[PDB]
Amino acid sequence: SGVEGAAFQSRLPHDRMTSQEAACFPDIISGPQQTQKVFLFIRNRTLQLWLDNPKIQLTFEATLQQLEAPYNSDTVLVHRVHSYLERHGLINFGIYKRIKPLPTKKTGKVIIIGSGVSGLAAARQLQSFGMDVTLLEARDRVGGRVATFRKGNYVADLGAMVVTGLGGNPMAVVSKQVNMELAKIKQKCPLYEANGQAVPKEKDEMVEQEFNRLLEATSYLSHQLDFNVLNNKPVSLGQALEVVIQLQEKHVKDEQIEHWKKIVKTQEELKELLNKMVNLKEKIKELHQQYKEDITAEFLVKSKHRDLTALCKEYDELAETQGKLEEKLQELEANPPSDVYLSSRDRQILDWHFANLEFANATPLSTLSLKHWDQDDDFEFTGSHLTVRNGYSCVPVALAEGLDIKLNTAVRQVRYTASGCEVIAVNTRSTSQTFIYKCDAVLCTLPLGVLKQQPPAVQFVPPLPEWKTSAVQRMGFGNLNKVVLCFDRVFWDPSVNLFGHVGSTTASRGELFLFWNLYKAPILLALVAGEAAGIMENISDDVIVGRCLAILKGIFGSSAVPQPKETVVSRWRADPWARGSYSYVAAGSSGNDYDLMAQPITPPIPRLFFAGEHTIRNYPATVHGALLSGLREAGRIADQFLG
Ligand SMILES: Cc1cc2c(cc1C)N(C(=O)CCc1ccccc1)c1c([nH]c(=O)[nH]c1=O)N2C[C@H](O)[C@H](O)[C@H](O)COP(=O)(O)OP(=O)(O)OC[C@H]1O[C@@H](n2cnc3c(N)ncnc32)[C@H](O)[C@@H]1O
Repeated sequence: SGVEGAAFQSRLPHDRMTSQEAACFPDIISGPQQTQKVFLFIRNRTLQLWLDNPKIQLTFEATLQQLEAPYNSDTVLVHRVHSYLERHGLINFGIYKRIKPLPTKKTGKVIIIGSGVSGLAAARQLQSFGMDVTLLEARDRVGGRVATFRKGNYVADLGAMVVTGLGGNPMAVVSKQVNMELAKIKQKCPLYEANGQAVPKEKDEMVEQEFNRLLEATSYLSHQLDFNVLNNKPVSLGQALEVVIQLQEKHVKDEQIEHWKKIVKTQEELKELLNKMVNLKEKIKELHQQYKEDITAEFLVKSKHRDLTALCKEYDELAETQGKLEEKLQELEANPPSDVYLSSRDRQILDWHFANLEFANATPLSTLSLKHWDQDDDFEFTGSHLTVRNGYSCVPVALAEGLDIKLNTAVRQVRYTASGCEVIAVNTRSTSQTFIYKCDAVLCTLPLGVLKQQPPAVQFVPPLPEWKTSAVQRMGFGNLNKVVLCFDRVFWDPSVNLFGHVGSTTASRGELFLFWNLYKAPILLALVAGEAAGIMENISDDVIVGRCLAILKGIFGSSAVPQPKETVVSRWRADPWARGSYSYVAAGSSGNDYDLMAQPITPPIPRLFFAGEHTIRNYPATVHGALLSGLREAGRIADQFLG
């Protein structure tokens, strides 16, 4: 299944047309189904040709010459399919050698705001389409939220660092194009408690099992019993989790109650039984006395005998139905149900798993939409997640090649009229001098964090619509930070990619809870997630680093941990060019807000466009999502201005 694989790698069903293809090829969709079969084959085959060699441009001509008969005879259809694929960035995207050098005459002018992955991806596309494009970037470097620290042989990512599975991932293509080294993340992640001692394999698995069950329960509660609203307020994942925990505690307490009652019932039956036995002893004494007096005794002794014995066919008979209780009793007082749902130490380990979830969503669980937080799960790529051994920055740096990028240029105003656009920016090195760039269209890749800024960092004239600002307000924008510790010696286990630090309290569960071992040099990356992320930004590097070494010394022993030669600490929330790490579906929002974020603003025809991780519903908060949003917008714009 080569062509079938190509469709999959392109996130398309290999045996049916998509709604997009239906719209652009209505004559094929509403026509002979045999022609559709031909369409899909041409499409899947063209993708395969591109994917088999993503370093060279795939021309219409080369596609035609490589298609087998009878396909290579339907010249017009092939061109229609090749043009569509190229326009929408499914082929000839990223970085590749052009065999068809760009035309000197550039049509249309578009200003891209932001030189991150989405802006860069869109820039390259628009340029290859022959448009005049200039990127305005506030920072003194490209990449935005993909940021790599490089000094000597030290390499460490302060922004994105993980690639999520290559099957269907556009980054699989870009990876090949820029020669970026990826390493699969080894699963083993040992956990250490606050005292530094390792958590036994048993408990680790037990608690992780509960975590999974707890999450599965919130999903049931949400997508079955429709428990998504309470007191007119939307329910958060954090909220639901604490409720499911309470129920577990209730159940445990109920089984404890029932058990104690079995004990008390058995204890009462015994006491009462012992009491009638004591009276039967007193009744037997009444006989082992009296019984022995006269001459008719040959009949009086017989009588007193078959009488005193019958009272033993009664007594030791009770001692029998007594041993069946002392047995039942001791059996119960030896097999008590769980005393608690989670021991104090168990709850701390569970909180480590919640912190891990707060890391992934870049936000405290109490802010996540119970119903939509995993809204995009159905789009995950297949395969092991990987890490970028040589620094993720190699991607935006390569994507910037040949582009007209203006660094240290912060945009402050965006004007858009029915007949043109004006973008006003200022030199960040001398806020005195401003710049005024005229253009036909503006592509805004500003982070959701900057769009939410109050007072606004950049002004829109006219101001953005209410349906856009409302969506910007509902959507969540998280935070996550890292501390880079550069040593001259490796004191950790080189075979382990990650290990966790279990915090003491629920509130600080995200503080330096996870350490990563990913590079050539002796470097460790520690994460600060959830509530701890924003708070820790208020601590100086020295103090935060010291707390790290304290954790590390507790695990590997002091004297084993030398002072770091180099350290880097990120503060994404305080970073004015980001104001956070990435978006998350907030309680009260939904995946639709991502679609609303993608919508262009048009007074008589589309003028203001949007790209970025926050504008792509099926791939939010990721580098590939940023990439795809950029490819998407370049297509929408070329369609408007080039036809
Ligand atoms: C901050 C951050 C972000 C990410 C991560 C860690 C951290 C600390 N990584 C993770 O820990 C996540 C892992 C993860 C695994 C699986 C799924 C999801 C996540 C991570 C991860 N994503 C991922 O796939 N794998 C990852 O490993 N992210 C998120 C991505 O970095 C992010 O979604 C993506 O880079 C967004 O790119 P965009 O182009 O949408 O935004 P940005 O790069 O910020 O570009 C905007 C530009 O605008 C510029 N700018 C601003 N204001 C102005 C102005 N006024 N004028 C002119 N220019 C301006 C600003 O400086 C930027 O250069």
